[PDB]
Amino acid sequence: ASDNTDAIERLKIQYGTSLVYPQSMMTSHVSVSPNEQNGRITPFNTRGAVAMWGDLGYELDLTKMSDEESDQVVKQVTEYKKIREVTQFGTLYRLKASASNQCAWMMVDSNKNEAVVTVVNVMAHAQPYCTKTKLAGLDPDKRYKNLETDEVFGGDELMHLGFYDPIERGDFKAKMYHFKAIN
Amino acid sequence: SMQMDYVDKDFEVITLPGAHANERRVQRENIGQGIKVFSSYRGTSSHQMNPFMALVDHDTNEFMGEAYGFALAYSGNHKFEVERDQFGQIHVNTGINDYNFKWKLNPNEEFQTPEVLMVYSDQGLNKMSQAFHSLIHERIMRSKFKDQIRPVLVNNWEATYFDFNEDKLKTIVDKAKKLGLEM
Amino acid sequence: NLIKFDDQNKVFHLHNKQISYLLSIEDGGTLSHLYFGGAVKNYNNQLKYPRLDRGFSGNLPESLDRTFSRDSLPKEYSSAGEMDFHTPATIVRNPDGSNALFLAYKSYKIEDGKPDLKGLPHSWTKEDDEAQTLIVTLEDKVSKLEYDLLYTIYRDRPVIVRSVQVHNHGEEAVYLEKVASMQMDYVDKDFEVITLPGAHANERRVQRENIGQGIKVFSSYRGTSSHQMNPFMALVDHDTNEFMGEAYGFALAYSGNHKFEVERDQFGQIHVNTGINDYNFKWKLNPNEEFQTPEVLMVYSDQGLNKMSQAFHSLIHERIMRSKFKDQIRPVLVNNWEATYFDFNEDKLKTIVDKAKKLGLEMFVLDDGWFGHRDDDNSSLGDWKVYKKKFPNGLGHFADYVHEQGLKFGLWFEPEMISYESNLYKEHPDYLMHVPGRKPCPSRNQYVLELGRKEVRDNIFEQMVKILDSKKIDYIKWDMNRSLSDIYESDLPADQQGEAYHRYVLGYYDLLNKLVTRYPDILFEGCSGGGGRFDVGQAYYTPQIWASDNTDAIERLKIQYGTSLVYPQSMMTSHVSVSPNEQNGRITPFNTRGAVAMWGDLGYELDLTKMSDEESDQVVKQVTEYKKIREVTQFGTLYRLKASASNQCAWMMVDSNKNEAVVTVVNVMAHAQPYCTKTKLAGLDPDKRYKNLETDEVFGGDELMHLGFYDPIERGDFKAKMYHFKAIN
Amino acid sequence: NLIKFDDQNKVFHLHNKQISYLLSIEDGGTLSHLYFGGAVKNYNNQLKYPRLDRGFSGNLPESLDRTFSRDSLPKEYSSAGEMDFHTPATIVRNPDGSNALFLAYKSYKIEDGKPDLKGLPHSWTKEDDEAQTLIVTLEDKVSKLEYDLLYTIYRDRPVIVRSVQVHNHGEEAVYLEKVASMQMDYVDKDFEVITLPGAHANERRVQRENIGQGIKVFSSYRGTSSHQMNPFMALVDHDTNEFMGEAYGFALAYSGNHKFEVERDQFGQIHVNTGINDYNFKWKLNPNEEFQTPEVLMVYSDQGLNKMSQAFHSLIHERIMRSKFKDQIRPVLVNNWEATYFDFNEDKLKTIVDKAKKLGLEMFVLDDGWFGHRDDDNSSLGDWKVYKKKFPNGLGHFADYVHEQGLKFGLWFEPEMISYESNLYKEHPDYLMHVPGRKPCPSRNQYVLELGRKEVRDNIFEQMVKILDSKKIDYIKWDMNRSLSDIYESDLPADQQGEAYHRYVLGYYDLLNKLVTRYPDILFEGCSGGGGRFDVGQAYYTPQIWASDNTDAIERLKIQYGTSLVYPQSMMTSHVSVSPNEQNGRITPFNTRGAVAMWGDLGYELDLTKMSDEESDQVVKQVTEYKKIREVTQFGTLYRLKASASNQCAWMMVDSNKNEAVVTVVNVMAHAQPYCTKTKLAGLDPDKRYKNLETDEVFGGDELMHLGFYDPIERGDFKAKMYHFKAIN
Ligand SMILES: [Pt+2]
Ligand SMILES: [Pt+2]
Ligand SMILES: [Pt+2]
Ligand SMILES: [Pt+2]
Ligand SMILES: [Pt+2]
Ligand SMILES: [Pt+2]
Ligand SMILES: [Pt+2]
Ligand SMILES: [Pt+2]
Ligand SMILES: [Pt+2]
Ligand SMILES: [Pt+2]
Ligand SMILES: [Pt+2]
Ligand SMILES: [Pt+2]
Ligand SMILES: [Pt+2]
Ligand SMILES: [Pt+2]
Ligand SMILES: [Pt+2]
Ligand SMILES: [Pt+2]
Ligand SMILES: [Pt+2]
Ligand SMILES: [Pt+2]
Ligand SMILES: [Pt+2]
Ligand SMILES: [Pt+2]
Ligand SMILES: [Pt+2]
Ligand SMILES: [Pt+2]
Ligand SMILES: [Pt+2]
Repeated sequence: ASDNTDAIERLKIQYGTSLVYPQSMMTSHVSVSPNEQNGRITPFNTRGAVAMWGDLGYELDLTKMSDEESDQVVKQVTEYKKIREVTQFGTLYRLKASASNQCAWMMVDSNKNEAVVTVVNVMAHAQPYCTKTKLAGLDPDKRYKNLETDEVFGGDELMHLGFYDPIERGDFKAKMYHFKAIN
Repeated sequence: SMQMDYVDKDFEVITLPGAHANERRVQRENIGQGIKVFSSYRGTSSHQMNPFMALVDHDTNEFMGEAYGFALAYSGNHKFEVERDQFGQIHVNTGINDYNFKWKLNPNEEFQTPEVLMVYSDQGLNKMSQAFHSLIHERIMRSKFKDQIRPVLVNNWEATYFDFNEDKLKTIVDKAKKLGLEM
Repeated sequence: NLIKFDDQNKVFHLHNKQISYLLSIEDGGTLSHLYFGGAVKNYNNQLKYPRLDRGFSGNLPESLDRTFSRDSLPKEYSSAGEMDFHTPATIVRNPDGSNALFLAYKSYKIEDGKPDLKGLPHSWTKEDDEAQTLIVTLEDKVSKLEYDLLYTIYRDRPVIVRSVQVHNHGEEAVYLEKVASMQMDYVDKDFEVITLPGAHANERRVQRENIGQGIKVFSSYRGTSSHQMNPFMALVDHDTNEFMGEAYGFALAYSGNHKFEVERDQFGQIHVNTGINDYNFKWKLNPNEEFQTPEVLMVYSDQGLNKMSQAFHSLIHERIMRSKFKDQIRPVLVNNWEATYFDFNEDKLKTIVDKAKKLGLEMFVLDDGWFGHRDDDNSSLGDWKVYKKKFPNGLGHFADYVHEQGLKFGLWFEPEMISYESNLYKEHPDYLMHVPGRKPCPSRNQYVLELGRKEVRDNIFEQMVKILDSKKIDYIKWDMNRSLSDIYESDLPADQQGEAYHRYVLGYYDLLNKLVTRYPDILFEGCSGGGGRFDVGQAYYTPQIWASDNTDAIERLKIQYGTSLVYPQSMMTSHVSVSPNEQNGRITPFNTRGAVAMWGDLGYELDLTKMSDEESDQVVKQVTEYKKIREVTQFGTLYRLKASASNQCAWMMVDSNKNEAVVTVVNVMAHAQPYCTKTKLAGLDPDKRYKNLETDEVFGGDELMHLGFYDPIERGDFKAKMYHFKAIN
Repeated sequence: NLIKFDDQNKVFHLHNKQISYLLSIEDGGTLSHLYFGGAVKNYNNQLKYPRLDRGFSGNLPESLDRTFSRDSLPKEYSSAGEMDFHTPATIVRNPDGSNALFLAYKSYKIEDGKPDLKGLPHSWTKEDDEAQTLIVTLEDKVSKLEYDLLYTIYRDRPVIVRSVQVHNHGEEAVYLEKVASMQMDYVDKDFEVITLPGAHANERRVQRENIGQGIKVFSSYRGTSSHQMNPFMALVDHDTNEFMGEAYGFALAYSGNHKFEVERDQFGQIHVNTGINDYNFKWKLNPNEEFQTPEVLMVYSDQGLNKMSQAFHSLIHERIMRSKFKDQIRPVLVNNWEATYFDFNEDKLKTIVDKAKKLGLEMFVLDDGWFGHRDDDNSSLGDWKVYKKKFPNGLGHFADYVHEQGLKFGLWFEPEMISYESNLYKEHPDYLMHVPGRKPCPSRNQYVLELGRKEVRDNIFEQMVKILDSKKIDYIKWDMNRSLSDIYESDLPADQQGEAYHRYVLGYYDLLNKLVTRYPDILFEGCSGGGGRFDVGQAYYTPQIWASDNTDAIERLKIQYGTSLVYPQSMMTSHVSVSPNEQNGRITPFNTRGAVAMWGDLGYELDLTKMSDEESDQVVKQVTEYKKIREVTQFGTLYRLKASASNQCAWMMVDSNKNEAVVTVVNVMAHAQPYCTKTKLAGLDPDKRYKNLETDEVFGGDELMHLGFYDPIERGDFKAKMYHFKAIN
């Protein structure tokens, strides 16, 4: 998609790219920090999450990685392998554009049984406004389990009430959600 | 490849300008009397202006409102022209850029233009993008891999640049295997 | 099953197939607002407000938990003295001189239907099964006050209705310096705000603003809902228009002083209050007494302003207006005001009546100047006896004549007012509202009556009964031509003078309710130098209102456009008037004055007498074609199509079965090199086929809505065209 | 001779070389606003308000002329009860219970200089000849109240200062329910309005809005001027910016509840009130008493916001600030708060003192935690005696140590506050502001003192004097860490509880004035959880104020930018803090934190003893360089060049001779593919030649202002660059 592999600048690039092109058609790699192209310092988790929008790769010297990072990779990859059928090939919905201070998107499988959501916060403030993220592409009448929390919400809930984004300190943070329809 | 003329439409136009390491930011403008030109002379479709354009209502967003999408199926010089004329009418051409273009058509020969994909959405940009995504993925892409999960790969470029040889790479291969990478 | 309480999570849920309203009981019994919008089947705590220690946002009494604060929480209500620094919903003055009130959740009840509001207009139910009302009770354990918060939801409307009732259960009196009808707090919403400001002869333009940090106030201190700012407000998404997007409408059912407050705070939250203006408001609530606020109508739309408006139209018309005339077609009338002013007599009237009958007009309204010695606006208000010089044989004689010609008869009154030069002021000087010892300010050289007092109200009521009891008046135009400036009620203790504004309105409601109740077969039309009192509370009594003294076709476009944002079109009257316009001097085609006056209930305000046979015929042609469409134009679903600012204003009405549509398209300025424009319709059935009754061509509803049709190119300014579509078989 | 009265047309004209302010006496002795802006030599009645009969705009008592109306006239002031429906400058409550007031011109005086305001901060003069005050008196003949409106114009400033004094010349008491310091009415002006909203750790972002019909309110109920809305407002043309276009600035010299009201009315006119907030304000004015309002500083700029800000900066610094330190270079100090919080004792501090000396710092300020038994923020407020366990040899021992190391010594107090866990509360529980019978609301787990009571103030004053009389304390940081929530003054009668808010501010000002006058050699730095009380009033007492608890380099950019809108940079303090930043987690270059902190009065707030050699020498460098430029940075004419939304924030200072300029440019976000940017300068002499002291290259003032220079392209977020130019010969 771009020689620019900064997590943050990639947000707008991948966002615009998604305007026309399916996400399976763009590739995104977790690169080093500070970023080689612009010098930005970003969380490893953020680089991962942004790079899971496209086809995930790694472009950095795996042998010069810290144990902390080696296992970060092992985690990212292992989790990506669980969700990539939905992230790579699901109906894509853009939720928030980076100018809002958040960029958020999500993928839903063809049956509306599975959805993967990502929310990225750009700038932090000493005194943050509360934000909600609302979803799209779900079935109003199905019931979805947050696989992390085990709590369950109707598709109508997730589309109308949405949920509070967790308030975190620090620039460039990401959070990811995986919902699955139950019986 | 096509021309389209609207009467009594107050559109804004969305394109995807950018640069190297800075591709495809969404841009959205008013359409004034005169000709707005989005194009490339670079012999490629280019970093600086993607061969795509959308016409939307002033109130259209990601979830609501009408949008016309135009995508040129061509990887060389393109020219998108958007003209509001003396009578308020909006006139749109798209095709191979005419800059240093002059094709000798001899008797009994033919000339085929690239085609342009036109998409109409009645409910926002997401829906529009989604029809491009579907058409591209299902009726344009011919790769046998198009419906296959893409491998989680490691590319050595930002890792070692030219500074590498075989043994250096093998060690990266070994770290890759341990991390769960596929390519 | 419209309203549920979850005693486990302490969440109240009002919902039907359209809307959901969610509120909860937070820490320290604080009533929190969770959500209002599209319906959801369930709630699972996801909107629980985030806990964060926010600098200078203080905490519950005795609490050690700094992460929870009534200054940051989104709430259903608020008061002074609770550690909250938004503009509070309610402010109470205690005997010790403090303004402290701390309301905590006490209990709730869920009832069928909705309770009546004493002394006040309100929406209602026909069948109890059609609505439920949640009443949450908050209390202050110390002063022992109890606030009842009412929430009504109808089964089939996207409407929540709110009001407040305050109860003093203590040993001593307390003063209410402010009690809002509702508060609503939003989180993470970026809204624009729509209001309808104006002036006399210039009512209710649509204004749309961004909301910045601070407090935006829209209000009236005039003692009336007013020409300057209608008691309406909507919060909308930046992208919302007539046809798409979120919109929240708020309509206060009150005719006095209102205050809408929209506040974005330090945390980007949006705080909204609405109720009686607290300007010079101070209600003495004695032990064991109660205070009921006017109610507010809340509409949620998920598809643009037209839909919002229509829900308001339907509610007002079906569940508020009580007039037996509300479902009945309104007479094409002629009013002698602009036509002759005070210049008239029983025999010149008869000539107007005669011309009216010939033009097919259905009613004749007699305007100002028939009573007292009313030869101009400098005397006689308060003397509601026939002016014999002008009706030698008495008014009943003249009314009989009108009825002979086959026309209904209408009469103008201004019962709230009094002139220095009147028999009333000579007999009862103290009936005139002033501050004892201060010369009151005149307005149109008249003054206001102390309607707060029963004896004043009784006097007017009996004068009017003397006129009306023989049932020769079929119609009353109740006018009101000045604001209140000298605020006092002479029979009240000094410490109750803060009750004068609200008492005036209550007294106005009492008197008006009496007359309307006593003469149910009289068509009441409200008036206040135009639409100076055009509100939902007025609808309850009078089914139609004179929209504006401005009768210019072109300026009525935005006045009527704006009015239709809240009020059904059958509630606004519009009259074909003379050109050049009396108010602004504009020159307009007679057909255009017609077309614009057919949006409201058609009438005429021009000297039928001095009229050529040549244009008399245009009037016959207008009246005739109006009788053809008026069932649809008056009561069909209304869709605004284009606003004046576009250089075109367009609107249409569609009947309930979507078989008939009437469309009007008015062009404002002509251009030497004009752009082609198209008009597309709305509210049709995609699968029906409609015949244009003028050309006989037939089009599908899908065609009429997607494709539209070209507006004909015409030379000249201020031009109109009408369309009539009927579904075929 | 700056003030003239033309007794022919009844017009007052205040003028100098820069500005004219015209007001007139209109029909019914109505004080009318004509004009404020660029100076004009004469006036010839060309702004007499047009007469027109406007519907529902009533007229003067006893008047027959309907074309004149206090409801449409642009005025210098207004009250409830005069047939005006704008929001009134003043509302009075009379014994009869009414809110009637009808002010009419009575008399005027002209004095040299300007009067001191009793109990209040205010602008003043050194020489009488530098100002004239016009005082116009208006009277209600019935209530016998007299309103004095003061207007002061300085000979050499684009400023008018207004305030009000109310006199009760009657027999009975009256209540002032609202009294604004000024009202200003514009005709045919399309303004936008700029204010400085914010929150704790997020003060004073610039905000700029359209003005719609209705009332926009910027205010505070917190008992302080507040974090959330600074008491300042500016009206500008749509096209006005930092360098061009007209701007009206309004700054209220008051540190309590303020209310700024901005109303566009039904006739397009813009109506502005400013003064003490009227929320729970009700002042009992007995016979023969007077009431003085704070004054408001009005500035007119014909050429952009910088020029406007510059006139505020000059006036505040030269004719408001009284500190003997106001013209003295401020010390480069280290404050231990973010360094150690409460976790410290004497020896820990001494080591910080030692590191300070080595780094070139000039002052050590001991922050919260040194007193009572203050181990955290849950106790001890009110106990202003040293905490033995931490300073076993007393506080003077430690102060002696700081002085022996060559540093000045500073000390933190929070004189207004009390904890439940204190000896003060155990000995005088009634000193705690609350409404008797109600548990008061905690904030940061503390409560407010009843500062309206002399005996309360005396107690704190005597406590602090014990400590300060040693003269070992060279500097005081006066903090104040919560808003007022429970409004009561236990010594006032019930009917006087509406005086609590304002009395508190009077008490505050009185206590502060006492201390500041008694210790003229102590540098006082104001603070209120950061910039929670950052106003022109405060400036009169404390020559510098801690701008914000937010010490992130990046967020401080917008905070300091907005602050600079009104306040001189020497009046705000900025400290280099740790990274990641304690308040928001942002990671910033050390150099960037320095550069941003050199905009205000430079300090350090981080554990100097835990610094890396790399950083120790960074500090040594910063301090050494700051000491070279601080005369220009602290006291030069300030010019803002770029606002952070551009992705750069840039500013600069120029000395009074235009011989020396210090410029700073900060880039927020980095991009892989950067656009080239130029920075152009301001405030230089076009004809002088300036040397870049870093590069030794020389450029004309014209060059630097017109060509500017390229900003260097750097990778990485949050970078700063600094320039120092000096005129050569
Ligand atoms: Pt993830
Ligand atoms: Pt930000
Ligand atoms: Pt949805
Ligand atoms: Pt939905
Ligand atoms: Pt839904
Ligand atoms: Pt839609
Ligand atoms: Pt739409
Ligand atoms: Pt929905
Ligand atoms: Pt929408
Ligand atoms: Pt035009
Ligand atoms: Pt339709
Ligand atoms: Pt349709
Ligand atoms: Pt359709
Ligand atoms: Pt017609
Ligand atoms: Pt000038
Ligand atoms: Pt200029
Ligand atoms: Pt200008
Ligand atoms: Pt520097
Ligand atoms: Pt950027
Ligand atoms: Pt940023
Ligand atoms: Pt310059
Ligand atoms: Pt210059
Ligand atoms: Pt120049």
